[PDB]
Amino acid sequence: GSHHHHHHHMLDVVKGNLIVSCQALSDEPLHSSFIMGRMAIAAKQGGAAAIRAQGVNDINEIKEVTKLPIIGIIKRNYDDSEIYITPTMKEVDELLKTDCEMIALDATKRKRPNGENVKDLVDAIHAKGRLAMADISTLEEGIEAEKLGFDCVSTTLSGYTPYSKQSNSVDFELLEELVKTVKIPVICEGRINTPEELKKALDLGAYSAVVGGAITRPQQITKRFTDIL
Amino acid sequence: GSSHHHHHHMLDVVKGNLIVSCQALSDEPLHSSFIMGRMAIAAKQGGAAAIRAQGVNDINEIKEVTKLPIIGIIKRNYDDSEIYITPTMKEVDELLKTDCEMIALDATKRKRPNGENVKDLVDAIHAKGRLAMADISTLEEGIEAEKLGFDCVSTTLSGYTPYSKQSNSVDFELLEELVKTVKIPVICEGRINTPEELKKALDLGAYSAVVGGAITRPQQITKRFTDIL
Ligand SMILES: [Cl-]
Ligand SMILES: [Cl-]
Ligand SMILES: [Cl-]
Ligand SMILES: [Cl-]
Repeated sequence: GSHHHHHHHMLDVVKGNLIVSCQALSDEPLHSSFIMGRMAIAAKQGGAAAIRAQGVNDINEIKEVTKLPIIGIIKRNYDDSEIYITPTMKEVDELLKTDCEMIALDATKRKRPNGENVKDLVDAIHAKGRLAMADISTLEEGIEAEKLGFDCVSTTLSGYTPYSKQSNSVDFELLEELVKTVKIPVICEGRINTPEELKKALDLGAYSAVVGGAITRPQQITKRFTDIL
Repeated sequence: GSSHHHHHHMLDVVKGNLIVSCQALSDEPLHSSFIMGRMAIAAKQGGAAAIRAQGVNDINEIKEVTKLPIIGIIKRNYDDSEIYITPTMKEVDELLKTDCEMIALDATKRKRPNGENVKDLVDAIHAKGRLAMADISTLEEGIEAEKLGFDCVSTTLSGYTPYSKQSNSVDFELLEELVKTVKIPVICEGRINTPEELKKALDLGAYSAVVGGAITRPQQITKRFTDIL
């Protein structure tokens, strides 16, 4: 196969810049592709280089209304696994029907639904010429993700697996250690609340960083205000 | 002549608590009454005690979906005044057809459209049993606001009139001077970006405070992140 060549490529475009996660799941007040599209326009207008979004409907809306590069995921619970970020080939194939340039998945050590193997997911993503991002929780998971052929790794799941560091703040140590150790881009994602934390993540050698709720979850932002009173 | 009595009253409800301003004008990405309603629900769920909102459509939606106390305004440009926050009786009457418990208006020293005066607006608001908030820019405007019978004063316009302090951060100086001089509630509003600033406003004697864009304008929030890179 062949296709025409683009001047801009996603990893180059996000380097040194901000990615904004625009997510709102069914139990959140902004659950709506319409609203996530508007959040992404806001993000774009505020200088975001790319968007991370969940679900086919939100991804398609955001692409239409912003034309930004997208990291797409589908979050889905399975009865036979603890993994929920793009757990199986079913979600990969659903995502491949969208135009998102990168697909992120859980690349933890954990058993996937139906006994599926994360290498098969990465290979399917690459077979359609897309990029794969490994959402990890530990240093060793990042190492293995590079070995598996992921295009980049993200610290998304640190603090969201039982055996990873439990914290209410950014996991900067995992960031620094991944930067000591893997060659592929390391993206800092998880609990970035302040511009100072963002700048610190980049200063520590994050290739790029993702800010989510601190921009796109007004409930969370509001609670951070009311908590100090 | 009379009405049933309520247990909860707006000034008591906001005392020591957060008020969230949920506004998106026509040139802003979240412009939509539906969206502002969803933002207000998020704010409510994050602990906001009341909402400040703009326009009859957004006020009515927010009221319907949150049942929170509302500070209502209408922003409208007139060719014969610099004032745009609830400038004339026309806007006051439009607002009085909503259920908003408090109406805020520009209470600066500036000339209003059609040569109208602030006192007449306050009196009309009080004649329908509603509360009036004075958005001011200087200590002297706040002192006059109290004299005119406003129920409370807010520092909303400090730095948004040419004769007031020009600043890109909260005007704590004006807050402190007002608290020590006027007896009615003084509300801190304007450029509150961080929980630490909110806490400081209350610690300096603010009766309550209003946070807007730092919760409900994702473009502005995003720009504060990107500005640091
Ligand atoms: Cl995520
Ligand atoms: Cl939210
Ligand atoms: Cl306002
Ligand atoms: Cl915005």
